[PDB]
Amino acid sequence: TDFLKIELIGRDGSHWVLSGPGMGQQGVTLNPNLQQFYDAPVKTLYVPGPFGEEYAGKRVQRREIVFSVQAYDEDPDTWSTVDSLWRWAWDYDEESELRVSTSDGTRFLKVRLMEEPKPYYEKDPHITADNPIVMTVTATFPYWQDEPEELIWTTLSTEDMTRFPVRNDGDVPVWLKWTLTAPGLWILPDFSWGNDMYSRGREDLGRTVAMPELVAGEHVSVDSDPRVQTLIAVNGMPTQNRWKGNDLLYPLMPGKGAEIPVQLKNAPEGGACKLTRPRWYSRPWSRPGV
Amino acid sequence: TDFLKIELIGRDGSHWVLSGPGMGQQGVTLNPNLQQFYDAPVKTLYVPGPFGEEYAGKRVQRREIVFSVQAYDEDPDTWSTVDSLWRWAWDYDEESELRVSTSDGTRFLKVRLMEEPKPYYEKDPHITADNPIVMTVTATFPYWQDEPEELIWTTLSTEDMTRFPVRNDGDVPVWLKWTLTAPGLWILPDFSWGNDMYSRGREDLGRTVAMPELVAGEHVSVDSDPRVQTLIAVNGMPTQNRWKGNDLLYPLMPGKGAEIPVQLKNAPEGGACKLTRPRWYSRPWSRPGV
Amino acid sequence: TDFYTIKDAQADLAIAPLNLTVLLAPYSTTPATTLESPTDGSLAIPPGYKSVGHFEKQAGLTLGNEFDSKDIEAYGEPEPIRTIINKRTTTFDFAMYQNQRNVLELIWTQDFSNIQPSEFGGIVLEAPKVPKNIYYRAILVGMDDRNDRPIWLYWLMPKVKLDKLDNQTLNDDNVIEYKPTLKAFRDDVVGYSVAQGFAGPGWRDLVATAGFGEALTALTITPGSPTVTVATGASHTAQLLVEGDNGINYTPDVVFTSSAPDKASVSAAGLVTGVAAGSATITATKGALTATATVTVTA
Amino acid sequence: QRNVLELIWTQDFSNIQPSEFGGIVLEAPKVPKNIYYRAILVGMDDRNDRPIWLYWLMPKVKLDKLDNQTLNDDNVIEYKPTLKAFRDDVVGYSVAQGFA
Amino acid sequence: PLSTVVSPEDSAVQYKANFVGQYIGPMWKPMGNGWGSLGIHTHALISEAPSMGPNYSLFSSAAARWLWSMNMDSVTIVVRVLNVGAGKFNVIVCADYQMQTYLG
Amino acid sequence: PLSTVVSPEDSAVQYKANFVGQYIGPMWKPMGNGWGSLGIHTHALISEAPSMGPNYSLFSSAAARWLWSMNMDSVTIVVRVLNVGAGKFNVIVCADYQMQTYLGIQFETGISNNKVHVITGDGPLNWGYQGDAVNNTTANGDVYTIKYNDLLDTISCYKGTSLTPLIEASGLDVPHGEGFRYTGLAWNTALLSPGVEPTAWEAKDGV
Amino acid sequence: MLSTGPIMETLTLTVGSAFEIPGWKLRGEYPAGTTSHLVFTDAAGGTLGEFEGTVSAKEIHYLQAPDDVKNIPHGANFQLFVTYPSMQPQCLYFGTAIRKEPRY
Amino acid sequence: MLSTGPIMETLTLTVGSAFEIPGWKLRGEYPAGTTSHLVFTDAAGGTLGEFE
Amino acid sequence: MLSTGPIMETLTLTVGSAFEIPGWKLRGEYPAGTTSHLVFTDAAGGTLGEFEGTVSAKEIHYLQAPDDVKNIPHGANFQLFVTYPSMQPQCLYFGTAIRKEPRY
Repeated sequence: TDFLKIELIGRDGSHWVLSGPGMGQQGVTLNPNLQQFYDAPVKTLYVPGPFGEEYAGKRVQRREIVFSVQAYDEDPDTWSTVDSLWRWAWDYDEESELRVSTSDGTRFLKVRLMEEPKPYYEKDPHITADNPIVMTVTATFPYWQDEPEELIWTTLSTEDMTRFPVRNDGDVPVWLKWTLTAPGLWILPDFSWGNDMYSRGREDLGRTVAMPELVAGEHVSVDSDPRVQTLIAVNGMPTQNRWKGNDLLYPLMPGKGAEIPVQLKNAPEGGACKLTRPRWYSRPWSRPGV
Repeated sequence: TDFLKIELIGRDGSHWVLSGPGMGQQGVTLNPNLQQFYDAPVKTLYVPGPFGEEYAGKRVQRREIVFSVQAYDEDPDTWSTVDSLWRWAWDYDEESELRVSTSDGTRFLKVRLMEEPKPYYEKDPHITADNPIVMTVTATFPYWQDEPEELIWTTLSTEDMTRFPVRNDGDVPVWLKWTLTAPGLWILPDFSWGNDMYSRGREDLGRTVAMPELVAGEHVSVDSDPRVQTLIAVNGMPTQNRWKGNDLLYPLMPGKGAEIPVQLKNAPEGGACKLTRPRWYSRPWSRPGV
Repeated sequence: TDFYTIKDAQADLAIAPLNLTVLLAPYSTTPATTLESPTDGSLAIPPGYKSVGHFEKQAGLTLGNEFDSKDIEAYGEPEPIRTIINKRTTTFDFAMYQNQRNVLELIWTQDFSNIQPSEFGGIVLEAPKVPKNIYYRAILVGMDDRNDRPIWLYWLMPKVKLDKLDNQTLNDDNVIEYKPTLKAFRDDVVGYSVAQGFAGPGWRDLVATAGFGEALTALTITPGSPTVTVATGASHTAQLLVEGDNGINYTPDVVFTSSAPDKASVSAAGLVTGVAAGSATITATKGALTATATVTVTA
Repeated sequence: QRNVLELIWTQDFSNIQPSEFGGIVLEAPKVPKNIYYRAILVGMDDRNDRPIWLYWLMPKVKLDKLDNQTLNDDNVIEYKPTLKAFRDDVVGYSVAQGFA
Repeated sequence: PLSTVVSPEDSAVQYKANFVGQYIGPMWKPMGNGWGSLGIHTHALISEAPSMGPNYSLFSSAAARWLWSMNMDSVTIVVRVLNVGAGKFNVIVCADYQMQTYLG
Repeated sequence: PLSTVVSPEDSAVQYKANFVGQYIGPMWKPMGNGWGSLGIHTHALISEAPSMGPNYSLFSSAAARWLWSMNMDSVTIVVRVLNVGAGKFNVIVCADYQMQTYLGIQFETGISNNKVHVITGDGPLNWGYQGDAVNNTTANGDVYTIKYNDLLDTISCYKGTSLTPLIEASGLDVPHGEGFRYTGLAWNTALLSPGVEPTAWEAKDGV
Repeated sequence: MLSTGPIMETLTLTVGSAFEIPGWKLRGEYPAGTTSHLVFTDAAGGTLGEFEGTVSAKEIHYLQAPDDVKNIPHGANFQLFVTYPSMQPQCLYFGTAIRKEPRY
Repeated sequence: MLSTGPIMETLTLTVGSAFEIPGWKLRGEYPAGTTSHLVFTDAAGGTLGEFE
Repeated sequence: MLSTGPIMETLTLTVGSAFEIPGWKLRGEYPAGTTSHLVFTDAAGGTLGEFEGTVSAKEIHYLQAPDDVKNIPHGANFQLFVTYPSMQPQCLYFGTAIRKEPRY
């Protein structure tokens, strides 16, 4: 329909319209009954208790999307070209993008071939030149993503402070990324947003943590997401090694936002800071949350 | 169809056309619904991660092709002859060739009987003289192959150097084989082609490995394939013993190719080098990709 | 434009198989590519095809077409976007009366060529121990004769096999009929399972109306300067060919006339015979169209 | 006629060239061909010399099925196809009904 | 795709080395004399920057190979050097993996 | 969602060509005279490497453009050439996608015109001259380095190993930046025989 | 789809065989002065071959000797353009060129 | 759906081909003086094309 | 399909039997001056055989000798060209040769 568009951008950069306006122009359409596509799979944990089982937590799981496409053309040679291009648009080692566009915007999911595709009918595919390919793809990162919101603050002063407006309009917590120039001692916020995961939700309401004093040329990226080491220096220096066992602990919880303060000291040149707030969602489309 | 031609060369050299032009001329045709025939079965590994499970690599699996054939003739005696010939065309110990020829050329798979065939209907087959045989064959090497490309460089000089043009047009990495005459000191390329499988993808871009000095009559086969030993002396000498923990480590990655340098020194009577490059594909047919 | 002009219906394009016959040949017989004789366009049955004789009038002859179809469903569309015809099965059935050798061979799926009649002509046709899968070549040709210009419309099935045989009831007032159904298979040598064709002078009239090729608008003739001999010999007669702009020979359709019969006498078929030396004009006309040729005659 | 026969046989007979005497042979395709047409079903009701043209527009029709045809020495040969309408993307509908 | 993309092999390279940090760094691989044959000398007596050389606690000769290779045959090297005493200093280009053959 | 769209930080790029195979290849887009206006001349009489030029069987003046574009304004072109006759050979820098406006260095070989010029292009095959001309004799296997320096807005040509500019020019009115980073070659001869033509070509971003 | 595009198609090349596109496969309505050309391309954007078709009143014909199409490999891209008089060129058929021949 | 809204539609572009939208696709009644314009922008909103 | 392409096909060969392609299957309009050319080659490309058919007004007929076709093994590639007068050869059929004979 015109209310929903589905696209694939392969590992080679090819563009495919599986559903929506302009679907099938490249020869491949999407068949019904696609699974683990909308809601991010989550399993809940329970521990024995006096009244049965008590809530113990939640864990998000990777997506196992099994969907069928239909590759078609009038003549078998061109159908074979279309099928070869569709196969080339996929890989096991590298992921390809799957974009869903609605009135809520465009959100993408990075998927890779979980196993070998299952192509064609029982007879040879050149009879019909119109054959289904069953694809079992997987999403290691199960959340749907929008392009992250980025802000930049530059200062020529030796000591300065700024405030970044930040707000999670999605339904899942997001982990902030910082890019800080060097030299300079930075103090970054790690606000709890009332998150009681460490039983410190109210104690860490205004938590701030100081990065180690950066030497010249040691511009750092500070990624709070757990898939990645927190501190990484551009010149390869071991900044987190210098940083004495500290860490950024809290994500930006859904529905929370504030003007988080960033402090810069001991920066003779004057430095720059960049804040990247990811936009993760659990469904391809959803009305904004408040 | 004329867009696809499937043939079998038995272990005894018999030629059968199971599908395509000329099918059934030898009395055996191919039935529909043949499985694990097109895409090489690959399984992906996943380890636990922060957001479910994280991709950990892929492993290719051996092919288990289950298909069926019709052995047919008008008279039961000749049907019995044809059925016996079809059974003779197969074995467990030694492999038979299965060629698929399309507009993308001819690619073959070496297959062997995984278990005993399941022939005939519920009644005795001499009634119909037209009976199905269920074949469960297996491909230990799951990749569809073409004829390997062979290059020869012979020289009479004591010291010489050449450039072998090499290119991987397939979708999977291939392992090169060298046949070097003796005596003489050979230096062979082991370029990584950007492969980080040893965390030296660009450090080993122009890596060359010097084989041990060869005495007279010590002609060597240097196969980078992990299945076989790298250095094999034709006379049984332990040439690998004098090689000091060095090895050919890198395959020819897909889409990569150059003029790889081969050097020969200290060769009183010249020397000959033969380079064999396999042509492995994951599909019976596919358009060229780059 | 008015409704009649928009409809542009032609009744002459309705062909009624007033007569019809079925010819069966053994599978070794060379298949019939066409039923039109290359010489004069008459009906030419290839050797090896034998007719089955009469068949029941009321039952007629039924040509059954069966489609196996598969609907393709789209995720973003409620209705099926496409449908695929996997196969088209063609069969035909009729109720034939005669008790001849080929009819009985077809009915019993046996070869009765080795059946030798007894001393007094009696025969016995035993059914095979196991039914035999035998293929034949079928020609179903029917004639619609209008205004003495027949249209032969025919079906060529290079490979047919007995699919089923209807139950036969013996009634003391009706002759015994055999009602087989024959399924057509695709022949690899000729590349089709069933073909439909038309021929005859009536079809030659109706080709342009039906829309195959191009409409007849120019009536060309064989080279217009033929030399003929008065004396009897090889060159005492010359044949003229009348063709249309669409590559169709219209010699039987046109009318041959000679303005000077003394020089070259023209026959109906288009043969000019030299009678007296000089020059003659030969005219072949068809409706408004005409062709002319100046024939030279030498003693 | 040619369009009727093309619809019946799911083949394009534009390249069929009549023989020297006008005879033609129409072979059924190796595999049935999925061909789409555009259909106008227009009817006229003549009332007081003021006709009403009521019509159906099907921008995309395909031969869905073909019934068995019986040859009888007293009836002409008729081809009775069933045509299924699909939704055309360019016009946005599968079937329309109009009056004029 | 090949029009838009630029392959890593088809790209000019630019490498620098300062030795001002008084450590060898991970970009130099010792050759010939084996691991640990290189060193940094301060030259603090004169107003000069630290320089790379052999590990004179163990060896009097040494060689180092820049970890990564160039992408084209033509090459430019710029060395700012110090003549502390007597010795021979080779700048090596067009070398193989093990620095067996080169110009210098 | 993007705050700003910024052009990607394209790195320095390098290219080579030697004209050893049979035909020219798709990496050289012909211009001016259309497709099939380029060819390879073996020059086996003088025992030298094959060179690239016009196909003199049906053409006299021909231009070629490198398929890819430089990623930076400054550029270095190293060309090894042969002088097997009389003619003009143009090394083309900062051209557009159609070689309409470009800087270039012209090597003219002839009885009285053994010279080098700085040229500004008006179409692929038509050009005008800037500044004077420097006397220069070109022998087989001569290597010339044409550097366009963006910071100084200068075009210079050096011969062989010496670093002194054999020819130089500055301040010429040719647009730069994106869409004007294409390099190429051109050949113009009065006769139908090869003149001065390249056997080796290298391009590199920056100077 | 507000704007129409080309049709994806395939071309067949064979060694020793003349490359021909029959006019009945490119039937149309072409006024006098209508041109048509066909361009082959590799994956980098370089032209492997440019040909001009014979545009008649109601068809376009292509016919090339095998020498011309020898160098176009299997898997190359092709575009077919028709330029009506006083109008910009438009692409009718784009697609790929397969080589249907015995492989060696 | 009380208010008039646009229809999500796609456009097709080809290199070396004239971009064209046929008149029969953009139908409807347009009085004299009506002006239509097509605007192409990038991911950041910067205008990269405008046509009448 | 825009261009004219060869049809994949197989040729049967028998030891001690005369090779023959019946004319009723190679049908088509052949003007005077037409010729046919059947080429048999191996995996490398070496020409195993060249044969000329006897064309007629509507058929092409092939008839060789067992001595002529003895040297061609199973799996050898073949291609059948037809050359109309004042025209380049066009590959009607290509494919492979199988042997229908008692294997030895």
